[PDB]
Amino acid sequence: RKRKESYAIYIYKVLKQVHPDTGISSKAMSIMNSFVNDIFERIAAEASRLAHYNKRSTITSREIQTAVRLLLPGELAKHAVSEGTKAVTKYTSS
Amino acid sequence: RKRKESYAIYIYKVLKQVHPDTGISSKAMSIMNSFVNDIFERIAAEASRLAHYNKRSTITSREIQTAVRLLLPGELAKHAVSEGTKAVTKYTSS
Amino acid sequence: EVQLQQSGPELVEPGTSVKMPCKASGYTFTSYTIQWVKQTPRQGLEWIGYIYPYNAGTKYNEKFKGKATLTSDKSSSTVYMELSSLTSEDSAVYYCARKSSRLRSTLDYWGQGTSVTVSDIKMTQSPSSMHASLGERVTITCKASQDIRSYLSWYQQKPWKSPKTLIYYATSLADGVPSRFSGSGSGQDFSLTINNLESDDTATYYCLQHGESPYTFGSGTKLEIK
Amino acid sequence: EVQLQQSGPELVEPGTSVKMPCKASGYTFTSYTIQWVKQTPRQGLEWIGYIYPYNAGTKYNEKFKGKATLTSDKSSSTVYMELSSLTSEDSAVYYCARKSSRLRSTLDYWGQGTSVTVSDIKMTQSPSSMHASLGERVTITCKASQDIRSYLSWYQQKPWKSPKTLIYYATSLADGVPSRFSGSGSGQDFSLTINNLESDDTATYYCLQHGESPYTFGSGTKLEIK
Amino acid sequence: HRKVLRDNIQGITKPAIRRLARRGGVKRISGLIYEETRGVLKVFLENVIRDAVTYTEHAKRKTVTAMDVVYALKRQGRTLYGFG
Amino acid sequence: RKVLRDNIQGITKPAIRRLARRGGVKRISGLIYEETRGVLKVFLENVIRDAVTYTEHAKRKTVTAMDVVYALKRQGRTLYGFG
Amino acid sequence: AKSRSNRAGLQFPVGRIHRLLRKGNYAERVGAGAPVYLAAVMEYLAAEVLELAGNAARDNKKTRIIPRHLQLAIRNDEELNKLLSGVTIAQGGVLPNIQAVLLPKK
Amino acid sequence: KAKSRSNRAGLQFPVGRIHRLLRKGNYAERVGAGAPVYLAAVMEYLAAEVLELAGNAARDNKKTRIIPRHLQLAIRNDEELNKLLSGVTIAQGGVLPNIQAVLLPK
Amino acid sequence: KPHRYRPGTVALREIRRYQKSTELLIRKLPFQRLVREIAQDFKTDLRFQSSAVMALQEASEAYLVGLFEDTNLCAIHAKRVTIMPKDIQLARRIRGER
Amino acid sequence: PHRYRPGTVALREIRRYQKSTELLIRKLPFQRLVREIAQDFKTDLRFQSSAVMALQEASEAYLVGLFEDTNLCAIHAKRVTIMPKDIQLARRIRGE
DNA sequence: ATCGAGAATCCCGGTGCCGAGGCCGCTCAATTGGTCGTAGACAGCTCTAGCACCGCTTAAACGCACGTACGCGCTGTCCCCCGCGTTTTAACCGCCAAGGGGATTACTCCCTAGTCTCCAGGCACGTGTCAGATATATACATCCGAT
DNA sequence: ATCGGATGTATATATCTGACACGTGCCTGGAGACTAGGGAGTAATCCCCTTGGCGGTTAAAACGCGGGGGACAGCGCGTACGTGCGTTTAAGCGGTGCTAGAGCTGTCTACGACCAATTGAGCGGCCTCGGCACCGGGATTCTCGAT
Repeated sequence: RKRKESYAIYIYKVLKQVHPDTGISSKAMSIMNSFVNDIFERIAAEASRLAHYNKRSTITSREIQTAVRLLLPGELAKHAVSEGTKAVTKYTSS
Repeated sequence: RKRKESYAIYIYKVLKQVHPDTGISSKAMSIMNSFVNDIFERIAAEASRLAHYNKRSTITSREIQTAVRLLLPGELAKHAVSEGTKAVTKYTSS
Repeated sequence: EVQLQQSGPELVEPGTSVKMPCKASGYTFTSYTIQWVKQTPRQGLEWIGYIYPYNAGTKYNEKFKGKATLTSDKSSSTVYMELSSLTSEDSAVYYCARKSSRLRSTLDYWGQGTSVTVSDIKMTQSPSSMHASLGERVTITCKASQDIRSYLSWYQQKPWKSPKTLIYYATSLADGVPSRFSGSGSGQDFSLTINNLESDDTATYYCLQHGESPYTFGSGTKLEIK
Repeated sequence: EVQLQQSGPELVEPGTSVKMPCKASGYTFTSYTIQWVKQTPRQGLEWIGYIYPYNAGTKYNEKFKGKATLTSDKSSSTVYMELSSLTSEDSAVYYCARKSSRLRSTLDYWGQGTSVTVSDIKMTQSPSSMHASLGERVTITCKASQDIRSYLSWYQQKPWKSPKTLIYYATSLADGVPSRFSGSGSGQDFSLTINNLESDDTATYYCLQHGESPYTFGSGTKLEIK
Repeated sequence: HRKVLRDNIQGITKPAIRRLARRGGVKRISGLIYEETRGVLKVFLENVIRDAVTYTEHAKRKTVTAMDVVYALKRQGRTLYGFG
Repeated sequence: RKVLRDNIQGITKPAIRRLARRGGVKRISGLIYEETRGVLKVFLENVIRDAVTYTEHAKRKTVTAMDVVYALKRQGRTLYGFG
Repeated sequence: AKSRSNRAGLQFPVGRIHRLLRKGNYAERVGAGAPVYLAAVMEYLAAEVLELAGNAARDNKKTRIIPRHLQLAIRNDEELNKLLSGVTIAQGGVLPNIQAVLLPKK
Repeated sequence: KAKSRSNRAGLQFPVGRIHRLLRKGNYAERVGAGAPVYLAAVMEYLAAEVLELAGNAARDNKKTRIIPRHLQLAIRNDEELNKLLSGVTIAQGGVLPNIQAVLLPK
Repeated sequence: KPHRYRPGTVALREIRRYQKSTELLIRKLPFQRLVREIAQDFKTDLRFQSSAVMALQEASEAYLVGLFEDTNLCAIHAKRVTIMPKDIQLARRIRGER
Repeated sequence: PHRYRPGTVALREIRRYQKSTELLIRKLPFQRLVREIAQDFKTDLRFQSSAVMALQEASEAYLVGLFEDTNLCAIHAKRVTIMPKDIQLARRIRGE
């Protein structure tokens, strides 16, 4: 019992603000956890390569934005860039 | 001039010891340099991934051997393990 | 670059069927649903239905189920909409609009519009008409019936032109739209704001929702400059 | 796990043509060449040629070009060998041996052979025969004619059985071979060394070079335990 | 006492391959499809199970866990969601 | 600089026939040339979009051969010979 | 104490994503806005998939998302199908799809 | 005196440079001492294998220099090297000569 | 006269049935025996979790269903409705497995 | 006069272009096409001489490897002419 | 083109159950606050290389005519696969029992990071010569039409 | 099948150039030596969960059988693609010039790593009730064979 640490409670908060009366199954919560870990590992690895190709040693939000534009197709990479820019903008206002 | 650091002189030493009368053109040397860089970064990425899966912090020759067994097909992975084991056995005998 | 080339004007007698194309160019055709909206001078804008060319999957208004029928042709990059049983309640301009399959997205680009001449959530725009000076800050409200969680757009329509997207997702500007226009609101009461007016801001302003499955526009807000 | 099974014994007529299979299972068929070796009791072992079932790529001994053609059958995992115009210089045992496409690899797995009866670098093994005790070290050499570099194998052949691989790449032990056998050498001077002999070490010991294009075996060395 | 299995590729029966073809959308099925399909499935499972056992014996385990299968599938470009 | 239009017809019918000859193709229908031009335009759009993303991440104005090599490498079209 | 998730307006953990970036062997150092951007992108993608799956669950008259609804949501969408093209979703099934030539003729 | 780790291992490939590339490459937090020895030996083996097959392909073409055509012939005429380099294009390498049997005349 | 459906009716009916289900289409114990038989040639005395064989079955059936979906297109391209081993081989060598 | 039968010069050209390693598209039309496609992503771009050669190598390799699968699809349907339906099948099986 | 029988699927209420969803205690990971030291932002400069133009040669592209051979549609045959009924077999589920091994803890120690100094290995830069590219004549192989 | 004309391709000889293989200086990165600390190896213990066995149910599988419809092969017809010839048009090459920007250096400072103290967010455990799976009964819908 050593705290396996999934994304299940954040995916449940997201689900309860999107569909306030719809729940989720355990297998579907496991699939959504695998999906979130998967896109984390894709964006972080593409950002790691972009930092390595430019002789940089920091992953910044510009690397994360370029990795999002490389990995997501079409208008997914348009709205995800807007989401990330909005979060970084309101985070820098503390 | 900023020391672009290829593998070309080592690939030429290897070529002179397998074929002492055969040379190599510059485009073929560029292809062989890309080949050596590619298999380096494939084996190193699989060994990194194995160490991260098993919660290790060190890449050792056991990770490099498992990465070679995962990546190389057939008896390539049988002779490459023999070459690497022979070099490690020779190296720890100074 | 993204164009939705529509047909020309057309006269038909009652009891006929008419097919109008929506030949689309300048983008990847299967990635975006093509929406159909009619416009009458007696009822305003109203959403008919869409078709997704990726799986040939349509979805119609319950007021038009059976009445209108949508079909695509992938090699042609063309969507055909047919109208059956042409009543007197079919005198309208039929626009075809491009909307992504993203839920945040809106009706991005519109067609030329074709005049076809025969021979639920409600949106409440509180100012139906407005006069303003050439430098006055304007606010237009779009109080809703049910709760839509920021799935609201704002369109500007010139007379005898196609509507242009101003603001999607209730706050976010569209492409090419200057920052004079500004959207706010979430839940049921939304607001469009125009900071300093100009000569080309003489138009009528609609608000469209996407929160529930029949998309409903607004009644309109006719803006006059001086 | 690897089987290369073969036909039975045959006696045939001169002038005819015989086809013998090398049905091979237990491995991935298209990734290994299948070598064909001729053993007559007058000239030792001789290498006919191979076929590569990846691309049906053949290569023959120049003294067998025309005398033997090789074909493949990827559905049945079968390699066929035809010998045409059977002269009296054709009464030998024909084995098929599996060999990988690695240059380091050797003919590692053999077939049991077919008795067929009709009606350049030289490997000079210096001891033609040995006699030894049951705890003695023996040393067999394989003096070469031109510089191969480490591409030498060592096989033992028990009487009336198929040969068995001991050493490949002039030092490396084959699979399941005990560490009593050890190879040495490079260039032109190689060595086989058995450390503590037993009763089951009585065989003929051949060296095969596979560094150059016609593979040539050695003359042989019959080791006699007591 | 160790259980050594022989020839369980015939445990994938003719009506199981027909069900997989019905989910694949296939209306009519030749009679030689079943032996072709068993060989295809055996090659796929050999390739995945070899990597899963390599991942398992690197960790010095005797048990092949579900994560070893998920990793063995993932580096073959066959990502599987639902098992960690 | 000047805007270019409709350079896909510079991939002529004999060039497509040479690529089919290298692909082992003996007989070619007449509708193959527009289908091939569309396929090549889709492939080149997908590669050049990624190479330009790699280029303007570096705050460059020149698309180097390394950006093309990276843009192909992230599509499974690894190219040896250009660094 | 205020969380960086609440500071950024997010539901996904900016501090945990910061730790996972710092301990994942990705770069020698990790900037401040990079876990914020990555948490916002992951929350956006999770919300899009979960919204389409909840709509597909409501269309089958169910108030709980099963893997079938995730599979239908993902494969009935071109951009998500291109993002998850090499992904098998367990117990997802396939989309209902029969070719037209297999149907009876007249 | 200073002795190279390549000469300690018997290699032609740089064990020290491969150690620095593993250390500065964001692969793990630590790198063992036998990891660059093993990796340099595997890289030298694979380079020697493709170089020897390419040199034989050059000699069969009666040339004494390896050009990219000989590397391509060496790699695509080999099942294991073609499985290793399947999604790899070799520049100025061409294709393998292969016509289908049906296209040849009677 | 017993009732009898014409050939193709029941096949389309179970296409619509198995394209609506999400279940596993191979029996569980024969697949588990096949997995344990295949793994005997890589390491002796292996154990499998209960979810490891479930992951292998999900991946294997997704592979086979996705290959039959391409085999069907190769059969329809040849103006047939029966799938054949040459259709399986064509789909597999265009996918890059043969 | 002399006249080869239809299919002879085609097989001769198959053996000619399967023996060479050249680029089979002209350089300047391909470079113009690359600069025209790149206009939609950034204005006033600039290319190395090597970037366009890396694009041409990859593009010709893609098209040759697609025409091999297209030839297999044509031969499967008991034809020797390749058609757009063969191209569409070859790309659908590959997953494009 | 209607039309009834039969089989299949869909729907509609009612029951049971176990899995989702929420609460509670706790611990450990995230936050907060300083401190430092390197990464990178920015200004400035030089030189490479990319773009643009221009003229000429010539090879490839283009357009057209002719004919063939291949695509495609039609028809016939037969045999193989499908639908279905009956018999058998093995999966499956519930229950139980060992015991192997995965997972966690504690502790010691050896192996690797970090620092500093030195020197030699490798890279940039020149340089000659020879391997290949090309021109040209000659010989063999092959294709095709007539016999 | 065979023979000969025409065409194409492999082969041998000259000859010419630029690219490759080698030499040299120099500088920076690797090796050597040393120190500190923490990762991991190893032993030990626990308890989960995997494997094996057993017995009754019953649903799926196997097998046989009749028949229809689909695969495949032959045949004919037309059209579209290949071959070749002559005219046209850009590609390629070389030569030149201009300047934008890539690449490199230097300086400074903001920003992230790091470390220690604190506390609350999230995770395991447990507990409950309602969404759904299932069951039985009727209702619609599709299919298929005489008509």
